[PDB]
Amino acid sequence: GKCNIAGWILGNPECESLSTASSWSYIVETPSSDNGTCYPGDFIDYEELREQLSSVSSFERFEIFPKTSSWPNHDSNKGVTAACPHAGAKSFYKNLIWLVKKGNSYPKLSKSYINDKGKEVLVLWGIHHPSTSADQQSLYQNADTYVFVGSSRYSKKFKPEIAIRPKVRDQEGRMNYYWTLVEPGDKITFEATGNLVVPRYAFAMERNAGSGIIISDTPV
Amino acid sequence: KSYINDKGKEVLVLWGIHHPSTSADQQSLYQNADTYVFVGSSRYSKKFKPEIAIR
Amino acid sequence: VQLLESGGGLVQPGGSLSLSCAASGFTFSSFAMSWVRQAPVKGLEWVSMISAGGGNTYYADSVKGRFTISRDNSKSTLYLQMSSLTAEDTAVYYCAKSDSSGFQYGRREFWGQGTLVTVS
Amino acid sequence: MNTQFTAVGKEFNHLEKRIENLNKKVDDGFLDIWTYNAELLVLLENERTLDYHDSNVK
Amino acid sequence: DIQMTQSPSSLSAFVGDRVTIACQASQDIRIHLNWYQQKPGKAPKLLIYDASNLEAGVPSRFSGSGSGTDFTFTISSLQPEDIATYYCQHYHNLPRTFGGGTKVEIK
Ligand SMILES: *[C@@H]1O[C@H](CO)[C@@H](O[C@@H]2O[C@H](CO)[C@@H](O)[C@H](O)[C@H]2NC(C)=O)[C@H](O)[C@H]1NC(C)=O
Repeated sequence: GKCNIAGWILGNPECESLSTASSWSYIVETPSSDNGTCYPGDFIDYEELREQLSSVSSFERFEIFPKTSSWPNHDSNKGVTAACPHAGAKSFYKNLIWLVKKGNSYPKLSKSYINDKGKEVLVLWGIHHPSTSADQQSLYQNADTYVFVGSSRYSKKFKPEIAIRPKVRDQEGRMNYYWTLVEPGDKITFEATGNLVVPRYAFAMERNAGSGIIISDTPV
Repeated sequence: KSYINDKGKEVLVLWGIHHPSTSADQQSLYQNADTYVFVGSSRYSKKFKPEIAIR
Repeated sequence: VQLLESGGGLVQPGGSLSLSCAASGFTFSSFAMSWVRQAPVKGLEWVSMISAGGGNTYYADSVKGRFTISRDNSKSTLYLQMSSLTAEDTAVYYCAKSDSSGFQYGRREFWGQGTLVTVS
Repeated sequence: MNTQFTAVGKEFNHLEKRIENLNKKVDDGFLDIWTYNAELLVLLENERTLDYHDSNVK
Repeated sequence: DIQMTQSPSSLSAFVGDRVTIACQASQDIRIHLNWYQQKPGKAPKLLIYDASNLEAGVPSRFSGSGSGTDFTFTISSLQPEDIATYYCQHYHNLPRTFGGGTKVEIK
């Protein structure tokens, strides 16, 4: 409908009403679609993700890192923004958690998930890039942080870029979105001292080749 | 600095980054020994950091 | 979140009865749902499960089609229709939220309080 | 004619214009070939169908 | 099917004592094991998932470990509020199954 793929995958507050099919033959977006990446930022290799998802023989969403039990040392409730409102309230993406310091600290974070069930798993996460050093102190406390993510195939260290940027959807900062696929038998790990937005939901799937995306107002 | 493109055409903006041969050149030209450059728009956002080396 | 069960009560041998579970506090349509049975003799066993979109079902082989599992996503309600009831079907039935839309990758689930079905 | 299951459309971003233009080049090339060959095939077959019928009458 | 064996069927200990139970799979189930606490009159509550990952709101005295076919559950030093039947459940594949449960009494 009105959502684009990034909205649907990230869990834009307005894409919650969309139903989920276990298999898709092709993907349809309307030309009027304009819901995704509500917190301004880049979605890396977005076109490649869109291509991979165009046809799926089997798809399921599951909670990869449960919101209430996975992060006892971090605050998983204050992670909201006016850029992604829900019924007028500050909110955030349904499939992601923006962790912030608990009390006055952000203990080093370390998590993993083992994909031993047989489907490939799409894992998304993102990185917060605060407008200023005051926001880094408000949200993470650790002044100089890094984020590290990896698997047997993926390995990347990220470092936040704090700067005042032009204001978009009232934000002077940015949040970038990254993703990878975890092949069966492998594991994905996350490590951070701040600025990491973590998945709570992830998608298990089996892909088909040869389909695509149609942009149209033609009814289904 | 900033520039607002409110006139209706797209504007091509070019800039560049100097990467000195040595630390002595960094002192001669900028003084600040550890610098960064940041450039951005609603679509573009990039922090750059000089790579000093003898090439 | 909240899962509330109803139906149950006394059914003769044979016959049929409809059980149901109303859900709130979560998007019903986002998760698979299932039924679990607790007998006074056999501690715990699974009865049936249905995927979030209603596209896939699984039944215990102790049932073999004797019971039908279905959903109404618009009303956030889970149903179990049991037919041809026998003595072994006396148990407390419970509904649960499955942590995945597709069964296979769910890890944890939880139950609301159940209802008692007596066959006599 | 035996078409394989395919997907024609492709999506390219802000900095992939050369590829997008390559994709267009490919679609345009195929379009001109099929259009030209289809028009000539039909005209050639029609010429012969009509002569065929005239031959049978004779 | 993979049928879990749980032992003892009943355990009793005094408050402050250290309490553990064991459970086995008939097949290697990696770590796809849940532990539940069933207080009388209540649906079982999940305490632990993926063999050792403690669930939200569960007191830190609860723990567990294990892999493959051999699993354990502990409630550390026993409190009177811990009277419950504890159950071993796995989700390696379908059907999901449960062990018989261990009734833990306190005195
Ligand atoms: C979902 O998409 C709609 C657009 O269809 C967004 O609404 C626009 O928000 C901007 C910024 O506040 C306004 O200037 C526009 O006038 C709004 N358009 C309409 C039709 O209301 C909405 O904010 C998006 N929501 C989320 C969570 O991303």
